[PDB]
Amino acid sequence: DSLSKSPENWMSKLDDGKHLTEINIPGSHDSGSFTLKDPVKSVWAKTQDKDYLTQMKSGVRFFDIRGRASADNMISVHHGMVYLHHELGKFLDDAKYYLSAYPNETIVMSMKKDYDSDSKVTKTFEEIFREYYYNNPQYQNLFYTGSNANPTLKETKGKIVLFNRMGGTYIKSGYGADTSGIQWADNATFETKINNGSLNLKVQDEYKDYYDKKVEAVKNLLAKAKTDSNKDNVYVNFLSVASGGSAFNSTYNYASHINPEIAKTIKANGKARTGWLIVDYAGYTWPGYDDIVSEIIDSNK
Ligand SMILES: O[C@H]1[C@@H](O)[C@@H](O)[C@@H](O)[C@@H](O)[C@@H]1O
Repeated sequence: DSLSKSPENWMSKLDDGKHLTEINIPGSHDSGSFTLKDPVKSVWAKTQDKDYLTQMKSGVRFFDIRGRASADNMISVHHGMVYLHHELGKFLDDAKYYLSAYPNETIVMSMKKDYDSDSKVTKTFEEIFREYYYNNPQYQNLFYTGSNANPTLKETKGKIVLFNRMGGTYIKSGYGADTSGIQWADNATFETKINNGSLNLKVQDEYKDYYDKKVEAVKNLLAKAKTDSNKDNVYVNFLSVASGGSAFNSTYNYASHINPEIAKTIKANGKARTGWLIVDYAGYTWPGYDDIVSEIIDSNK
C-alpha cells in the first residue's frame, strides 16, 4: 500500500538512518500565504490555499517561511511587502501540535527576511528570531539542537530543522547555521557549499522564468538528483514561479500546470531520488492529473 495514502506520517515509514538530505521531501513555497483573500493581491502574493496543519496533514515537511520584524519580539509572516495576517508563533505552535501527534516526522523550516523591519525595531531580524523563537523556552525540545551538519531522520524525529536563509547567524544547528549562512544566487540554478563545506547545496530557484524555461530548469535539476547518490549534496528546487500582473499569469495558473507536469515525470521515473521539491498550492488536486506532493512522497522507498 503506497505511502501517499497515509501522508499524515509517511516519514515514520522510513528507515531511520537516512539523512534528511537523502529523503525526497515535499515543500510548500511561501507556506503561509493561505490567509490571503484579496483577489488582486492573490494573483501574485498568494501561493497556498491550505493552512499549516493541513499542509502537514497532506504530507508536506519543508516549510518556506518568510518574515518581517514587527516588534523587538515578533516576526510577521510575509510575502514581501504583503503581511500574511499572522506571526511566526502561529506556525511554530502549529508545528509543535502536529509533531507531538506524529512524533516520527521531522519538519525542515526555511527562515528568511522578506521585508524591512518596522521603524520601532531595535534588533536585527536574526537576533529577534534566534533569541525570541529559536531558543525561546516555550519551544525547548522543538528545534533540532544537535551538532550534526547532515542530520539523520532518527536525529530529527519530532523536531524542526532550521534551514537558514537569514544571512549569517549564531544558531549552531541546522543547514547553513553559521556566521556565513547560505550564498543565495538571485533567479538562478546554482551550487554553494554550506555548513563549513560539509554540505554542497544545490538549488533551482529560477523564479523569473517563463513556463518553458521553468519546467526545463525544474526537470534539469530533477534529473541530476536521479543520478546523485551523494548524501552530502542537498537538492532544493522550487517548482514555483513569480506570477505576472493581470491574473492569467497568476501563481495558481502556473502551479496548476507545472505541478501536474512535474508530477507525471516523477511517477514515470519510478522510485528514485528527487531532492526537496518546493511547490505552490500543495495539496491542491486537479482530477485527471497527478498530485505533485503524492508522487514526491511515493518516490521514497
Ligand atoms: O523572489 C523571491 C525570493 O528571492 C526567493 O529566494 C525565491 O525563491 C522565491 O521563489 C521568491 O519569489
